Amino acid sequence: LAMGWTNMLYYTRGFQQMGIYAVMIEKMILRDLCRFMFVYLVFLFGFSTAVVTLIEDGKYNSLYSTCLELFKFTIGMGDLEFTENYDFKAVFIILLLAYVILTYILLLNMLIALMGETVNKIAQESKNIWKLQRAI
Amino acid sequence: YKGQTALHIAIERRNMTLVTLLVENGADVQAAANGDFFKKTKGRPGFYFGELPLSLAACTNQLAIVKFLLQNSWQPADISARDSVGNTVLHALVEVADNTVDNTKFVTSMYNEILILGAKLHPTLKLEEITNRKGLTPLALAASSGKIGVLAYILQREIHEPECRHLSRKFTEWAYGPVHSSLYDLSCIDTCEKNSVLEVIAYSSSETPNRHDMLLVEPLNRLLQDKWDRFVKRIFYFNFFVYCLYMIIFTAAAYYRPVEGLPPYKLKNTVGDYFRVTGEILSVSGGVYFFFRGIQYFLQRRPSLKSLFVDSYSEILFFVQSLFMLVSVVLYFSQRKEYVASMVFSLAMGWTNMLYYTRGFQQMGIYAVMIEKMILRDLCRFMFVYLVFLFGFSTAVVTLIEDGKYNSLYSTCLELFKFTIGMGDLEFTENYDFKAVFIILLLAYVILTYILLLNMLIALMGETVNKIAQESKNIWKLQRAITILDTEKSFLKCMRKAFRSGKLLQVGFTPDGKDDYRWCFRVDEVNWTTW
Amino acid sequence: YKGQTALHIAIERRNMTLVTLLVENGADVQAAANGDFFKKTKGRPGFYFGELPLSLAACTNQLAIVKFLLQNSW
Repeated sequence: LAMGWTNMLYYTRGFQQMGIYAVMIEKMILRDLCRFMFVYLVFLFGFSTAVVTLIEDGKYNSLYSTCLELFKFTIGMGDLEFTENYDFKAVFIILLLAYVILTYILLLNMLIALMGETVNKIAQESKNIWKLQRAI
Repeated sequence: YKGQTALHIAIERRNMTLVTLLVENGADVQAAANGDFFKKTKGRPGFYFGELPLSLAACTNQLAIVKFLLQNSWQPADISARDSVGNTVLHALVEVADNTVDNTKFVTSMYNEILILGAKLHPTLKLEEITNRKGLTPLALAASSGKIGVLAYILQREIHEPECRHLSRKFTEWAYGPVHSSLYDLSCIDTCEKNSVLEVIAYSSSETPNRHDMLLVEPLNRLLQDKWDRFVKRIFYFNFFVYCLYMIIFTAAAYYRPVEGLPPYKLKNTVGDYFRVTGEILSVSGGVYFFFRGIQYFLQRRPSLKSLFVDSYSEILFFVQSLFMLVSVVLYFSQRKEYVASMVFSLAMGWTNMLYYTRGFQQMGIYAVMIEKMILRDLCRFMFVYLVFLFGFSTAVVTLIEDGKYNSLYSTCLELFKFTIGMGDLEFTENYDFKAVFIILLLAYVILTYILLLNMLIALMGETVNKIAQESKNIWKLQRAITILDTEKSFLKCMRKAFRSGKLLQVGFTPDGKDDYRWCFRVDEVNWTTW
Repeated sequence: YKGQTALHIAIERRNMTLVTLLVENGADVQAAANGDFFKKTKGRPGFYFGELPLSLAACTNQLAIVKFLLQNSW
């Protein structure tokens, strides 16, 4: 059901503006989202493993839970205090702050800038791709 | 000034009559002006030219005067002369160039003319292997000094001159119509065992004006790509896989660390415990390996203690990971719990060091270079300003708060920081008086940091992206070149195998009856225009 | 290479005299150079032109030579 609903974009061809917009979306998902996802996933897995290792025992003593909790930061929902079951609170807070600075502050903003450049660069190519799609 | 002799002044004055009038009656022509005004240094800015009358005439672009050499009523003007630093005329020419347009143009033209005349007068002499006190050939000096224009000139030299064309460096083999194949000499570029253009450029200090743009010259780029595709691609992929496997084992070992207290911990006779301990051993061994590798790099390269913390971030990061691992082991055997903290620090650093291998894939390598530049410039500036703002307003707020949980600098600073990540509260406490002041302070802080500075950070990064495309690509190319050079010097699987290029007899005959082989390198080219 | 005939070389050399000297006395003009150097593929980069003397002259942009077609002693 979800795949079918999201496949409604296919028909956006046949309307020049929305067709070009859909082509923009393709190109973005192909290049920028891919690169950012690779780097960000490496970062997230690394820091998540470190954090779970630090945690002594409790609800968040599993890789899945800690990974989800670290990911919650990316969507503006981080906690910075989601657990206390550990020692050496300084290390925990240092790790969380480093992860925040590296991913949220830097990489997301970089994603916005790279997309902006991409938009600035692929106007004519997007229009031509839309024309080819309509021809097909 | 110490050698402003009559002929010196005449040449500096650029007159064709006084020079000749001195030439007659045998004016001395081997005087060296070692005056402090004639040396190289910023103090009392003078004009270094080579210290010899021939060199001076050359630096002044006096071709007309030149060709006075090897005449009568005259004294020797050996092209193989040497000053107090051993520089020849060619060395002076490379020194004077400043990578401008006209300067390049003239300097290359002269350099040529002197080459041809020297070949004519003494065909049995070999200029370009002459070396100075530093032992650097003029090509080597240019490579190590930042003069891109001359590098491009020499490396693409052509002299279609019937009797002494052998000095040329670029050759054309066959033209079966519109497509023809050319040869580029490799001698003293990839393998010299004393000084090679590639090794010099790669390991050149950070102060070189054009270290990045040097590799864009034709021959160098083709050679690096060729070596890559030949063997470095596979060697690098193998190294990447090994590092990934080591990281996986380290993570697995750390994850299952026992929780009993006061290490070291007794080894129960079990399969799982056995796997944990062997994984530990593997991880510690990898840490030792990286530590020794970093030590070897530090001793072999011998950084000048300034570029040490300014270049080679990757070496520093790997060495720091090794240090954390080793300290973790030391504590683990010292009966302390902090080995866990050291272990997690090392684990996170190692995982985030996986970006290093993103070189070897053009797109991701350029992306990593973008990330570097951003962290270096934009993140730094924003962090400084934002930290000043945050500390100021945090101190003000904590002062305002009367007493309670948030009556400490750390807690209030954390609470104010929570705003930056879209988690602010605006009501996290009420223990105070004068709520208007509190809300005013919080609103001012929000407006100044969240609304303004973050958005400004996005805009500045956008500008940076728009500005550093080509530089990022060039930096990635340099990184890959350094990787190729290390790998080749590593003897990991080479052992002088994995050869470099093909050999040919290109001249047919040198000026002497003997022939020669010049270790050439082929690159086919096709052109329609210019039949 | 398999068909580097005299006229082939002359055309590749782009001279108006050798071509005519071969044209007289009826030089053959339907030779196909199926040499591996004259085929299409990356290995041993050569120059594919069509494999025929007319095609070769065309790929070389020799209009002057062209229009030699449909003449005598030919």
